[PDB]
Amino acid sequence: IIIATKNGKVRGMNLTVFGGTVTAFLGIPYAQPPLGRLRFKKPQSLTKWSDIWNATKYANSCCQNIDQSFPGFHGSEMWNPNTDLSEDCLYLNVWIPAPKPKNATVLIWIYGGGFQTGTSSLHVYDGKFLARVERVIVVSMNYRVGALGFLALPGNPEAPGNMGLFDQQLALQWVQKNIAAFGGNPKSVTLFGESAGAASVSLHLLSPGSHSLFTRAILQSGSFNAPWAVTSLYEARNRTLNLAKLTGCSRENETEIIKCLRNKDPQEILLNEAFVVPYGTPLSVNFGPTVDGDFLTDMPDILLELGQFKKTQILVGVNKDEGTAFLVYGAPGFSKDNNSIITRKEFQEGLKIFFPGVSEFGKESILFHYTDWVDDQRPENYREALGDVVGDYNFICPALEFTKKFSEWGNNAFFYYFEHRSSKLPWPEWMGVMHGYEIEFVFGLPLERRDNYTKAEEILSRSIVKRWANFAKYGNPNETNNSTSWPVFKSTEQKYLTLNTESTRIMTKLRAQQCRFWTSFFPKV
Amino acid sequence: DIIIATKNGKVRGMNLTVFGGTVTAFLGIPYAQPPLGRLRFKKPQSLTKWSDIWNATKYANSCCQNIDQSFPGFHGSEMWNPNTDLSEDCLYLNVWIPAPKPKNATVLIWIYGGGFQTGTSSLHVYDGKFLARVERVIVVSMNYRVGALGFLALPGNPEAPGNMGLFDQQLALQWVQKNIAAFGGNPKSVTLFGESAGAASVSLHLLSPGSHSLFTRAILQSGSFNAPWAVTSLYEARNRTLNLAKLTGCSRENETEIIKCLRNKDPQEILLNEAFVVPYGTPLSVNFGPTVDGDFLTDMPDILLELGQFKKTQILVGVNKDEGTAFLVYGAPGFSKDNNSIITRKEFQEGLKIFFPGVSEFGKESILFHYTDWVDDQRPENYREALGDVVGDYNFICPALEFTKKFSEWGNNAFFYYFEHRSSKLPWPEWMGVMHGYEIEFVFGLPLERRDNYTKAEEILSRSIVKRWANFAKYGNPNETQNNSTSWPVFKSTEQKYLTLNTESTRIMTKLRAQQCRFWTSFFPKV
Ligand SMILES: *[C@@H]1O[C@H](CO[C@@H]2O[C@@H](C)[C@@H](O)[C@@H](O)[C@@H]2O)[C@@H](O[C@@H]2O[C@H](CO)[C@@H](O)[C@H](O)[C@H]2NC(C)=O)[C@H](O)[C@H]1NC(C)=O
Ligand SMILES: *[C@@H]1O[C@H](CO[C@H]2O[C@@H](C)[C@@H](O)[C@@H](O)[C@@H]2O)[C@@H](O[C@@H]2O[C@H](CO)[C@@H](O)[C@H](O)[C@H]2NC(C)=O)[C@H](O)[C@H]1NC(C)=O
Ligand SMILES: *[C@H]1O[C@H](COC2O[C@@H](C)[C@@H](O)[C@@H](O)[C@@H]2O)[C@@H](O[C@@H]2O[C@H](CO)[C@@H](O)[C@H](O)[C@H]2NC(C)=O)[C@H](O)[C@H]1NC(C)=O
Ligand SMILES: CN(C[C@@H]1CCCN(Cc2ccccc2)C1)S(=O)(=O)c1ccc2ccccc2c1
Ligand SMILES: CN(C[C@@H]1CCCN(Cc2ccccc2)C1)S(=O)(=O)c1ccc2ccccc2c1
Ligand SMILES: *[C@@H]1O[C@H](CO)[C@@H](O[C@@H]2O[C@H](CO)[C@@H](O)[C@H](O)[C@H]2NC(C)=O)[C@H](O)[C@H]1NC(C)=O
Ligand SMILES: *[C@@H]1O[C@H](CO)[C@@H](O[C@@H]2O[C@H](CO)[C@@H](O)[C@H](O)[C@H]2NC(C)=O)[C@H](O)[C@H]1NC(C)=O
Ligand SMILES: *[C@@H]1O[C@H](CO)[C@@H](O[C@H]2O[C@H](CO)[C@@H](O)[C@H](O)[C@H]2NC(C)=O)[C@H](O)[C@H]1NC(C)=O
Ligand SMILES: *[C@@H]1O[C@H](CO[C@@H]2O[C@@H](C)[C@@H](O)[C@@H](O)[C@@H]2O)[C@@H](O)[C@H](O)[C@H]1NC(C)=O
Ligand SMILES: *C1O[C@H](CO)[C@@H](O)[C@H](O)[C@H]1NC(C)=O
Ligand SMILES: *[C@@H]1O[C@H](CO)[C@@H](O)[C@H](O)[C@H]1NC(C)=O
Ligand SMILES: *[C@@H]1O[C@H](CO)[C@@H](O)[C@H](O)[C@H]1NC(C)=O
Ligand SMILES: *[C@@H]1O[C@H](CO)[C@@H](O)[C@H](O)[C@H]1NC(C)=O
Ligand SMILES: *[C@@H]1O[C@H](CO)[C@@H](O)[C@H](O)[C@H]1NC(C)=O
Ligand SMILES: *[C@@H]1O[C@H](CO)[C@@H](O)[C@H](O)[C@H]1NC(C)=O
Ligand SMILES: *[C@@H]1O[C@H](CO)[C@@H](O)[C@H](O)[C@H]1NC(C)=O
Ligand SMILES: *[C@H]1O[C@H](CO)[C@@H](O)[C@H](O)[C@H]1NC(C)=O
Repeated sequence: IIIATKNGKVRGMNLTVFGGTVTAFLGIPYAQPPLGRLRFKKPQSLTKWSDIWNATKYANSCCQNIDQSFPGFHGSEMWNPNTDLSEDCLYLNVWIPAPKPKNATVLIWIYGGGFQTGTSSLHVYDGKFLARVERVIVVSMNYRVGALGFLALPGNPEAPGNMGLFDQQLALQWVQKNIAAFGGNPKSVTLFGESAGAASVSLHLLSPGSHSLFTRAILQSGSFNAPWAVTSLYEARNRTLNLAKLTGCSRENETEIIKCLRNKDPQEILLNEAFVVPYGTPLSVNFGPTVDGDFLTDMPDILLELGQFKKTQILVGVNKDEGTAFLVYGAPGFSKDNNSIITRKEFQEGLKIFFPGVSEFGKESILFHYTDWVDDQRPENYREALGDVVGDYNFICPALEFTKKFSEWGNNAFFYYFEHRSSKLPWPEWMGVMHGYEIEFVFGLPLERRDNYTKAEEILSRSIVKRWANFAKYGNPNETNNSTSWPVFKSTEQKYLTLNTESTRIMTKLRAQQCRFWTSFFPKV
Repeated sequence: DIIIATKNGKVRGMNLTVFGGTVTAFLGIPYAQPPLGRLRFKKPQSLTKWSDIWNATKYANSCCQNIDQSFPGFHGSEMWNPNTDLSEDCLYLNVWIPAPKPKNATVLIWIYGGGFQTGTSSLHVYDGKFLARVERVIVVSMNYRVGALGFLALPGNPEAPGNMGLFDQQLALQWVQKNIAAFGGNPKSVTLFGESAGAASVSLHLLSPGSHSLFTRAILQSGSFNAPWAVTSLYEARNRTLNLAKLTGCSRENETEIIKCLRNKDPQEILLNEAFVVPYGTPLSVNFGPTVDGDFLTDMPDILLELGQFKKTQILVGVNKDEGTAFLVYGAPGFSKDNNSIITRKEFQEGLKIFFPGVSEFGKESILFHYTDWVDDQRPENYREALGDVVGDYNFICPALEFTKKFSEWGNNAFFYYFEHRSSKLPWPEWMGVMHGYEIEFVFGLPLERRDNYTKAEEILSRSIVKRWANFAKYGNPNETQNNSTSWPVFKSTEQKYLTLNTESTRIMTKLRAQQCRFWTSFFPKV
């Protein structure tokens, strides 16, 4: 079937999903290909095509380095791109219930990947189950990553920074001018994302240019106040100049540096992004969002303190073991192929890798705060402490803090704590409930019963799916009789809802004792 | 009928059956006027036009060269000898195209080695049909003049200017530019690859401005221009020209009468005297090779490299594990191919005299000292392997590593490999190991042919190297697949990472033989 968009018509596909049908448009272009003289610039709006575009296959994924630490391993390769890499990559995808709705709420997914990786066409981001089961329209877009998306020379329209954020913004504009032709409501659109996708979503809360382009926001395992999320203009200029040296592109002038960089083979940009930082860590974001004076008119924390942001409802959460995924990408003694029992010395060496610039006194204080063992017998105490150090500092504690400050402006906020470990998880049991492994429950993958999930995992996925869709439609993540009511998160009581197969409780002040260190003592070492 | 219209006339080819498919082969296409008579020792003259159909259906003549007859009937030495007739009329190229015809194929151009004194593009180990068949690339190779007929030099004299063999290669590259679209090839996707003096040739095309528009990317197997054997100083070349004139009764008062005299000599009278132009030579002597001619090379190549004056593109470089052992059975005391060549410390010292004729007694002692820190004192094999490694490190491995460092410092992606697999069909004894030149049959896919008695592990290894080489040419990155494959990382002068190639495990490693090479880069030049 065909739909006419404001720049031409596109042809879709019929998908048979759970005894019904979902109509899919995969690979709609939404911007001019950022090639040649457009490399490093903001995305240019598309002009009309006379033929009919066939949105029938997923499009090219944006240029990016590939995780090849574990050749053959599903737990790492499931995140790698599954279409061809190319600078020609500004495409989005649209999934629509059948029969065609007339004012369906739209959910727009922004993937993560540390701003360096990612693509909207991963299996775990398949929006067909969401459209089928809750009658929402699901949209996802490819946006530029690494230096091709976030190389910054502040002030210069040739390489201004945040280009990948503007990609996302141009996709949200596309939805405003086209989703009605598909049966969707441009006045009921909810952004959701994970990790850098979540951080991206929260930056759309701040940027005035994005204010009118969506309604509500969902932030899975990420926010802009996380330590990895924003590069200083200082650091970004140091890194741009380092990439210039590593590629042979050091000039005396900004515009000649980018003229030279625009002539490099993409793989000569890609394969040098790793060296622009002298002391990276497994959480390094070589090229990420900056204070560009355009997307971010100021520095996000001031915008958040002063209350200069879109006022709306938010849904925010974290997983139980955010930290463990990064331990096997650098920390000594850790492996996916053994139980990774480490000593206090190895723990001290892992703190070095994750906190390279921290004084010996500060690293001792991290150690001390995380070693008040409730059972000082357990060999795996140190292995768990290091994962909790990384997870609390990089994900959990910033998410709580963001929700506190955002709520204190008269906004309904809801917070969740995801504790279910997937029965299919390819990684070892010690990594627990990992970063990224709630996504397949949010997208409804366990509802497919020919897939080796458990029954409880189907029941859990179905409620998360329902609650997310309800928050999109109504602004409150409610479910149907025998269902826990989700209370608002408020600064004083700090109530959050737990998610797991056993019992979903309501709790207060998540990990408050851990996070007191990262907010109130660590900033002073 | 199989007919392509080239800018000099029409050519007719032949169909080949490879792995249940077809490869169109044009063998023996001329690319230059035959360098006969008054054209002896001059740069190649561009071709005119013929009206017939040229039949490009057999390999052409090999250029004149002495043959290696050290081991009559020995496949090991004789597989390198020319397999077509010898003649001064030898400037022909071959083209292998995948069937069905491609529309914009990437082109790989092979430049053979052979000490700049031997070699031919028609050898069985250089057969491009497998690569065309399996990776859908066009494969071109050319014959270029070797020995004094290719590299005799009186610098600045157009009658014998130097580097003619290199201009031959260049003229063939110009042919690919002008003509290869007609065959289905993309002139804008051209990768040069070559081995030994073919690899030193490839690296010189990166330095030579006249070559810069004739290719895209470069692959260097077991050689580069900074190797000690690869380039003669301008006046050492001019001196050898006059010794050859003297050895043939062509000494004259002016250079052009010398050349006029040499031009009337029989090719064999010239070949017969090429060995004698060097006072003392090693098994790695290049009597007549590249020199600084003021045309193809406008300075000593080490200067141009250091100053960043070379083509900025991606390179793939590597070496074999036992580069040196081949040269020990060609002059060193105690070494035979027919016994296990256990030698003594005194035989080792005589070995060094053979390969380092002009080095002081202290210099030869320091080389010995650096290479005798045994892990096990006996190990009867210690001194035998030390000598092979001395020869291998100084002539191939350490210069390839140094060229890759320096080249990569100017901002392009480089990729280094260490080839460690001994061919199961290698006719040479086991003590010689992974020899010089014995990765070539794996680069061209000869193990993919199952009727040929390779192991199946060698088919998987050759299949992988073929894929990485072709992907490098197409994409500038020698990747195999995205999943289930060791990533080949860029070679950077800090970490200096390389990929090992063998049947057991391809590993990412660092600082290949740095403890050895530090001697040759930082102590031996002070000796
Ligand atoms: C190149 O070869 C042809 C002969 O080719 C044969 O015929 C071709 C048409 C084709 O079928 C090939 O596969 C065959 O091998 C030479 O031929 C001239 O014309 C006819 C062709 O059959 C032949 O009977 C004549 O005798 C040939 N002319 C002469 C003067 O002998 C052609 O000359 C060859 N080209 C060169 C440069 O030698
Ligand atoms: C995945 O591919 C491997 C190939 O092994 C490798 O290739 C190397 C060059 C390097 O890239 C390395 O990282 C990569 O793993 C297949 O391998 C092997 O399987 C054969 C049988 O088919 C055995 O004979 C080998 O011993 C075995 N080698 C190993 C495991 O190292 C493997 O079958 C394939 N698996 C899947 C699921 O695709
Ligand atoms: C250039 O090379 C000369 C080499 O001369 C030789 O005579 C040739 C015919 C040839 O057979 C070769 O084997 C001979 O070495 C250098 O001249 C040298 O000095 C003497 C002069 O005839 C000669 O007897 C020596 O044998 C030779 N030197 C050595 C070490 O063998 C000449 O010095 C070189 N340099 C220049 C600038 O000409
Ligand atoms: C280069 N990075 C590679 C990462 C290393 C660890 C994560 N894996 C993915 C992964 C594996 C297993 C389970 C879940 C996820 C790959 S990254 O570009 O992907 C990256 C960088 C910094 C980030 C900082 C904050 C959050 C995410 C980041 C991701
Ligand atoms: C006069 N040379 C004859 C050689 C001597 C040793 C090599 N064999 C060939 C051979 C045998 C076995 C395995 C591989 C190769 C014959 S040469 O002109 O061919 C020559 C000269 C100098 C070179 C310097 C660098 C590399 C190769 C050289 C070849
Ligand atoms: C900015 O970039 C420069 C360029 O690399 C970095 O410089 C190095 O700093 C380390 C100390 O960590 C020294 O060991 C090196 O010798 C320095 N190299 C050069 C060329 O100066 C610098 O650290 C970077 N700074 C920041 C804050 O990013
Ligand atoms: C090997 O890696 C290269 C990346 O360097 C891949 O290249 C892309 O390849 C596709 C062809 O399938 C092209 O359409 C894209 O335009 C290429 N883009 C870039 C930036 O190179 C290549 O596909 C990989 N091949 C394999 C077999 O994995
Ligand atoms: C074969 O591929 C080349 C690119 O490698 C095509 O050339 C295009 O890109 C060139 C970049 O070097 C530019 O010059 C042009 O944009 C374009 N060239 C043209 C239109 O002639 C080339 O056309 C391809 N030929 C085919 C597909 O037949
Ligand atoms: C679900 O499981 C099916 C059967 O297989 C497996 O479990 C173990 C024993 C291994 O053999 C493993 O390879 C299999 O997963 C699979 O055929 C099917 O593909 C699986 N589907 C998913 C989505 O995992
Ligand atoms: C939740 O959805 C909307 C928004 O509050 C409301 O109309 C509906 O009755 C609610 N249902 C439940 C079960 O809370
Ligand atoms: C699936 O296919 C057709 C193709 O035109 C599409 O129009 C429709 O949504 C589906 N067909 C039905 C429902 O009969
Ligand atoms: C568009 O899609 C239709 C679907 O069958 C296909 O037949 C047609 O060839 C396609 N054409 C273009 C230009 O995409
Ligand atoms: C929903 O869609 C209808 C479609 O006509 C529109 O009139 C209405 O304003 C939209 N807004 C809301 C809040 O439902
Ligand atoms: C930057 O340098 C180049 C070098 O010639 C020059 O042409 C250009 O005008 C310069 N631009 C500015 C803004 O200085
Ligand atoms: C786990 O594996 C890593 C890497 O193989 C190793 O360094 C570490 O010591 C191992 N630990 C245990 C407890 O086996
Ligand atoms: C050449 O190959 C083509 C394609 O396979 C084939 O149709 C034709 O018969 C062949 N011509 C010959 C062998 O003369
Ligand atoms: C083998 O090589 C030659 C044989 O001609 C000889 O000089 C050498 O001593 C022999 N070595 C042995 C038999 O170990």
